[PDB]
Amino acid sequence: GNPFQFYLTRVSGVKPKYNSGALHIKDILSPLFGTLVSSAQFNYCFDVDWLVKQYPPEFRKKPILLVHGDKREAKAHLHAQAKPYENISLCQAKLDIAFGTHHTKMMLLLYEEGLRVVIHTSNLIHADWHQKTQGIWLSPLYPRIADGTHKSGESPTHFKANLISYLTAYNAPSLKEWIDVIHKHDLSETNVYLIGSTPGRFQGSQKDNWGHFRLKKLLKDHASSMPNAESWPVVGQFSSVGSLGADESKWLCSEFKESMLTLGKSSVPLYLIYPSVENVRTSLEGYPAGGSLPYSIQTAEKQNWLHSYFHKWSAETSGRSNAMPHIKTYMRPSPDFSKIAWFLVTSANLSKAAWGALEKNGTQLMIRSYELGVLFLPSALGLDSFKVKQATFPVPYDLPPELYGSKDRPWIWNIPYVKAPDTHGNMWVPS
Amino acid sequence: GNPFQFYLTRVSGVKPKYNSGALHIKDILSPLFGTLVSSAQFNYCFDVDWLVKQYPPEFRKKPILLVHGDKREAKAHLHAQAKPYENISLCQAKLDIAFGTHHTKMMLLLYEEGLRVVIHTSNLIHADWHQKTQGIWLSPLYPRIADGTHKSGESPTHFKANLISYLTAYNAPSLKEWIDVIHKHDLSETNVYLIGSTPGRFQGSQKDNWGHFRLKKLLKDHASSMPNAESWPVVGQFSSVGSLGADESKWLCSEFKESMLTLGKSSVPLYLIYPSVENVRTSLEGYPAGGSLPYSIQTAEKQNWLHSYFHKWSAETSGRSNAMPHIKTYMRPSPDFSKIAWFLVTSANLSKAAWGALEKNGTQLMIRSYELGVLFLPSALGLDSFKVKQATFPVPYDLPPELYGSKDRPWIWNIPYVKAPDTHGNMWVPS
DNA sequence: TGCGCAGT
DNA sequence: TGCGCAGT
Repeated sequence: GNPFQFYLTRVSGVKPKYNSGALHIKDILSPLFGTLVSSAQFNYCFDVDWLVKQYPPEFRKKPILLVHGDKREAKAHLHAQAKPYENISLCQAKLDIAFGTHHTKMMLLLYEEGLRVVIHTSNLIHADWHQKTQGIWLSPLYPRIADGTHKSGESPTHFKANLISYLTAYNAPSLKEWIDVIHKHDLSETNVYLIGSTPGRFQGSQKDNWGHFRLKKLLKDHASSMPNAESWPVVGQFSSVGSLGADESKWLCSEFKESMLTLGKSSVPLYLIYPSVENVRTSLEGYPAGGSLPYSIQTAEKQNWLHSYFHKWSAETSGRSNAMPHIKTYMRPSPDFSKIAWFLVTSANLSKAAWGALEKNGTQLMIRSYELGVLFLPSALGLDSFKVKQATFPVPYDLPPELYGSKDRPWIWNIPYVKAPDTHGNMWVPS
Repeated sequence: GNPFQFYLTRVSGVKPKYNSGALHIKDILSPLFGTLVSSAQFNYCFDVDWLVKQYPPEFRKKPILLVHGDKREAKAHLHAQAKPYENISLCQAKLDIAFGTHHTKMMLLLYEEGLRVVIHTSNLIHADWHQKTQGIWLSPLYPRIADGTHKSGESPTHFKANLISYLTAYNAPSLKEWIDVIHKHDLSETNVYLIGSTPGRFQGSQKDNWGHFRLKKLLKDHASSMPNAESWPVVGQFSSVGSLGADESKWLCSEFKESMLTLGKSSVPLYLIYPSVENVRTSLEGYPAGGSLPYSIQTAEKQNWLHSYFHKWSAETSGRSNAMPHIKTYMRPSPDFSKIAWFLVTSANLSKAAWGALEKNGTQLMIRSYELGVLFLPSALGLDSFKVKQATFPVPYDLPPELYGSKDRPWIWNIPYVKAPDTHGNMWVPS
């Protein structure tokens, strides 16, 4: 019981001092953490054979529910993958808005001794846990509420109700079982706030339930303004970039940064962290790290204005400068970067699909995707701010963020790079 | 028989030396120009009572066809206006693409002694012929082809066929009669090229039939490149402005200026002439000239980039600096403005609706509106260029065009101007 | 799939 | 009305 329960995944090919205190998926599903009865795996991509092999032998026949958003042929492929294992069910989360994804990454782990909730950033495929920087939040072991005891099991941060609303929004019968399981467990120790996105169009007070308006509300109610508030940068850090509009006022600096700079009841610097071509080239994977950084040329050339916000991936602090980011984080550092007002780890990349965007003249928040993250607020630990670990929050990358040099360019996955070979002597030719 | 047959309308309140050689509608429908049998009036707005009173008493019972594009209630109002006059029919030109207008202004004037075609810029309402600068082209009197003579009646410029294709595109039975009438007349003297727009989506070689691609083709085939071609500005001059896109490369400088700078088989300066607020304020009409310059704030604030092309209305040359422009013109002056490579007078304002814009990756030219204009090419008079009248072409405004001062702003019809009174002591409050 | 857009 | 748009 350190306060944050924030971990990185294990990286192959770094010194083992950068992997001590890091978690592989195998560690997470270990018998150490409890005697497993069943599980639910919420994700975007699955390699089903690999996933089963991550569970310990004693636990491989226990019911697994996969919660995915694939349709049609993808769906049929995933069903086919799952066919060999009788213990495995599937739940297709409904995606009624186009270009939506079931992007949330979460494990519900039901044990004989209680319940664990893991919220993280990694797809259920080998490459996502191999040589990338990913983030993980581990809930405590939530004990079961005794049969005749009447308690809510709720925390000051309202995690239990907030999780249940997130699950309730799917409308899925196989998730009813998980909702009932959460109901019977005591989640009162939880010291983080849940930030979910769910697909839809939301009006009035429901705008606050999801996406970046949910973050805004949490910050309004549970953080407080700082003297010189103006000067506390916002830092966003992500692996995919959506179509953000013709200029910054369309969404980024207008409705996204607004929500993010809220504190209690604008020239706030915005630093955006996204790997350069050069970062990808010299990575542990080389150019094929690029396959998980899907910023397409067509999107990029609409929005060249964006790339002057862009800063290098740099992670000397966690030995992970060459372990390309699939983690997404957002945070509110002080101007000197020695402390932070809050920290969010989430599945949500820098997209309107993920965070939400306003339609019909401000009356309506549209969200295409399922997302999930956890907000770390000083107030939930009786503090005003966290010191950055150089009590103190473990920021996985270096501060302050360093601006792309003038020869740098963002990684764009679907053009060739044939001038300089990568780490493994290779070029990149999408095809 | 001066070569151009290009006239301005009569302006009330200027010295009569600026109205000698100018034409009122009454002059155009005069018995002087022939003994009228019937007529067709192509236009956008009609005041039917006023129009009938423009025809001489002897000619008021002769068949008039009105060719309009009104639907629904507008249509019913125009039908009601026309009700009292048994000699008057109507033809509704089909407008299958939204935000299209039947904007063409043309009179077909059938006489006992032959046929006249008038192509011009004025709506058939009193205010359009009162104190505005408008343009008129008068065809010669085309004699009838004798019954057993076999001649085409065509000109070197292909006017007759080109007019007939324009009329044929309406698909209107009441226009069949006019097509047959044009067929029986000799139009061989015509020394101008017809430039039409008609509504639709046009592919392949049909892209060249209409709008700005029609202008491009004419310029390719019948003008020739100039030494220093690069440096001959393009001048556009209009009374309405459409939505041209988020920046200049979207249409204006990409496909519109391209068509306009074509000469035979880019840093070409583009000068756009459009009345400032100050031009409208001190006009003969004052702020109500604004009612015919319908550039709305919503369109303007999307495209502030445009307004650095904007130049004042100035017309000392024709005594018409205070007679606000409803004429539209485009032309190709030399760098010193002493001569021009060509001149176009037309109904088409600075809009994609009018000129056309490419859809589906360059394969398709979409046009919303009916338009019509006449192109004056030196080659059709055996010349290489026209000297500007200061043989020589009568440019109705001053050269070179003068840039908006830094306190000037474009006229925008639907915001208030309440700081400085106009010519008649009034303010402007749309409402 | 449904939003936002487009005249004189 | 029909075009262009929008994910990881």
